[PDB]
Amino acid sequence: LIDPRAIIDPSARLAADVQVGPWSIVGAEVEIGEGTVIGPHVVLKGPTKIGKHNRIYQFSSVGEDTPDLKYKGEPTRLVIGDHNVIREGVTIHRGTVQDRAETTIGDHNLIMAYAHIGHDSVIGNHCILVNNTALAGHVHVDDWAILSGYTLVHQYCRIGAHSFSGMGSAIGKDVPAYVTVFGNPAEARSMNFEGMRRRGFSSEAIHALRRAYKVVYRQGHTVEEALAELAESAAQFPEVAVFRDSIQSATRGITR
Amino acid sequence: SLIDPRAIIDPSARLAADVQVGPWSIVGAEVEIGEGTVIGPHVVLKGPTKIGKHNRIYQFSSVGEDTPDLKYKGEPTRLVIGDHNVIREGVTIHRGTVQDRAETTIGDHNLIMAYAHIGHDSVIGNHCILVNNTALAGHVHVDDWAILSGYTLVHQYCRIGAHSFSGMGSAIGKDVPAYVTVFGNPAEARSMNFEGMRRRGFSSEAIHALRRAYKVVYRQGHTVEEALAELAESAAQFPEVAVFRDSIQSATRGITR
Amino acid sequence: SLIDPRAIIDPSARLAADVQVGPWSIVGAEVEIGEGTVIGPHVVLKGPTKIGKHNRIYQFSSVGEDTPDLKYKGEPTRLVIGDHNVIREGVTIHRGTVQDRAETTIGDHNLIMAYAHIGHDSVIGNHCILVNNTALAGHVHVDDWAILSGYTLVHQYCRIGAHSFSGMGSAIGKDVPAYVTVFGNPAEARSMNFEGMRRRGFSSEAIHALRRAYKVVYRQGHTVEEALAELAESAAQFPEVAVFRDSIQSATRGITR
Ligand SMILES: O=C(Nc1cccc(-c2nnn[nH]2)c1)c1ccc2[nH]cc(Br)c2c1
Ligand SMILES: O=C(Nc1cccc(-c2nnn[nH]2)c1)c1ccc2[nH]cc(Br)c2c1
Ligand SMILES: O=C(Nc1cccc(-c2nnn[nH]2)c1)c1ccc2[nH]cc(Br)c2c1
Ligand SMILES: O=C(Nc1cccc(-c2nnn[nH]2)c1)c1ccc2[nH]cc(Br)c2c1
Repeated sequence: LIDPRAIIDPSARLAADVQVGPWSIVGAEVEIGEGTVIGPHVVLKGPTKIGKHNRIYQFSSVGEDTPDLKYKGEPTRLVIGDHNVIREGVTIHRGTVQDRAETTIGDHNLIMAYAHIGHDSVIGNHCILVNNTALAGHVHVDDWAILSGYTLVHQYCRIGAHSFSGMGSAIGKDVPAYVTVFGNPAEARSMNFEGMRRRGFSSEAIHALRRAYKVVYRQGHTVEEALAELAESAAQFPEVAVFRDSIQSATRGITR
Repeated sequence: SLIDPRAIIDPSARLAADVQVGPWSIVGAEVEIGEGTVIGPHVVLKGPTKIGKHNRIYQFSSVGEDTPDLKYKGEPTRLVIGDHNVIREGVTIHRGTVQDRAETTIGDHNLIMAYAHIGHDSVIGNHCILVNNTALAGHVHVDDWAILSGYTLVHQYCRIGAHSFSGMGSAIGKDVPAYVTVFGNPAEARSMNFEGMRRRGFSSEAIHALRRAYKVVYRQGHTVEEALAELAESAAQFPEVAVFRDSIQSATRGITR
Repeated sequence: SLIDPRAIIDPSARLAADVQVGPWSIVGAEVEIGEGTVIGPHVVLKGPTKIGKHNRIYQFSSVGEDTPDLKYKGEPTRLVIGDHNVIREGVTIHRGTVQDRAETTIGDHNLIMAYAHIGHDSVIGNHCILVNNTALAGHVHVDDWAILSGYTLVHQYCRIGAHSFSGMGSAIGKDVPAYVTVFGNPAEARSMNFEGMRRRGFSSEAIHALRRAYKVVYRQGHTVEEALAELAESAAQFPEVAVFRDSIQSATRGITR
């Protein structure tokens, strides 16, 4: 299962069932969980934890140091959950002590070829990062978010649950939950109604969220005005609280 | 020896005369490689895949991987590559899907530059140039002599017409007619590839007729049906204009405007 | 030992005594590596290439390949890289073409991040940062301390001035004067890199003179030649203004506006 042309550092820790292809490097302090398949020509560096039933494709560099000059070799980590697919040539950097010293990925994420997950980024669950998507650093991607091909995300930006970025988008401000954004610079267009139907949202939840978008984007309310107007919608629908919570946590302004 | 002993050749792989395979390359099951093809070092070939003659594939390329667009792959789905193609460093080419074509198809004399992506069920003709990090999302048709400049992004099902040209960083969401130049995100028509026509040995007559054809379609408020009617006479005189007319006719989902 | 036994070292290669080469790396014929340099695993070095001292080259980089540019027909051309450079994952650097000076040149203390592309005949100075997926198409000159943010695209023959800055996703088709800040596709001139200038310790007087010089070129309706003639005075007083003036005077592709 561990190909004999692979290099497994002695301090690495591999569960039963783990496969490692030829000419891959499982570096010092790299933990891998049961059912995970490392392809050929993968470089893993630690300290890193990889969970269960993950698949990591050739030419990926998972757990290197950020080249960002504000990192100076301090002990920082990367954690990856379960049932993720990391495709060809993905780069994933460990955290920096200036934040939480950890880069974090949840479960059931699909990270397509040549995607870049910068230091200190947090990815939730059931996210899709399409080819060459780049998180510059300290980027938070909530559950079910889809970033289309060559989406560039600026440092510290929050990408909301069920949000969608069009291909070649450049995101400089928080994207609220459910919002669809396009272009360079990114601008809000609508709500991810497909994402909501994928979730089996009641038709009352979807109408509540359709109206919630109007209150924030199409009624000339300021962010403060919107948040108060949404309070009752948010009380009634957990799905609208996700939206309101995402705008409330947007300390530096939302994508318009 | 032409086959480096550090490469992994599957027993079902078929290598023709004068094929070279560099060290640490994988030639997987049902991969066929034609006469005089050079596989670089650190290349992953996955099948079922048919590669023709006098191709060159550079290091860190993943040729014939399954699309990650489906959670559960269909099999068998094919990749077909013709002759005299250059595939540069880190290029990804995905096989077809059982739902659509079941084949990703590349013709002859194409240049696919570093880190370009050719998505499942795409079709590339002959003499095309995909510059660095060009991405064909899926079911993209690129006709003969098209040039896509660096970091050109193409949406699913879009047709890139013969002799067309995309500018650097273009995001293409609708068909590009033959000969048309497009720029920006989202892509906008600007003119025709007059430079390319001259390098192809197009008559000044053909080039003048194609200039007029551009104005008929884009500049004169015609419906497409009206544009097709207005172009019929010029298309019958010039095969070069027929290629333009046919790219407009075949564009069911609209053209880049 | 410092050379991994799984690395390929061409017998013509010249390595200083403390050079490290990781496993499954290639040091090709006529590649020279200076003292203190670390080559990671899975690196492809092709020559004729000279690499200086205390460099670091990461996995999956292709350093010294021929350009795929059709104008290159296999002529003997070179790559020269200086000292204290960092080349991150998957970087591509191509040798020169005889049509220019048969050399691609990189100075010292440069940071070239993952999947950056340095095209044939490019000249990079000292203390430059090319962020992820920056692509220099060919014959691009990047002068000292320039910062090109992520996915910056540079057209052939463009010059990037000293202490200039590009925003993420910039598409530069025209020359960027020294100190100027550009953004967008196509790239737009916004301001000067005042945070760069202050971090580097430029004087308040030089920063004020550069602030006024920006107005002269961009905001007084002067033609390039009229602005150069108006810059004459301040350029004689402040070396920094002369660097600015010179970058406008040396422009081949017009200046980013
Ligand atoms: O972009 C993709 N799908 C998609 C589906 C619906 C709307 C949009 C939309 N609208 N505006 N910009 N992108 C986009 C897509 C899917 C799979 C891919 N694989 C590689 C690439 Br590049 C890619 C791109
Ligand atoms: O739901 C998707 N796209 C979506 C959803 C809502 C509005 C729009 C919209 N609006 N204007 N243009 N595109 C688009 C979707 C689903 C599965 C996918 N797999 C890969 C990709 Br990219 C993707 C995208
Ligand atoms: O940009 C390229 N060619 C080209 C030629 C003529 C007009 C234009 C145009 N005009 N406006 N936007 N792009 C573009 C080009 C050629 C070779 C290359 N190799 C690597 C890269 Br990135 C690259 C880019
Ligand atoms: O672009 C980056 N940083 C940056 C810093 C300051 C201003 C701007 C700016 N402002 N407006 N447009 N771009 C941008 C950056 C830094 C590190 C990275 N690592 C991977 C990627 Br992609 C990346 C991108």
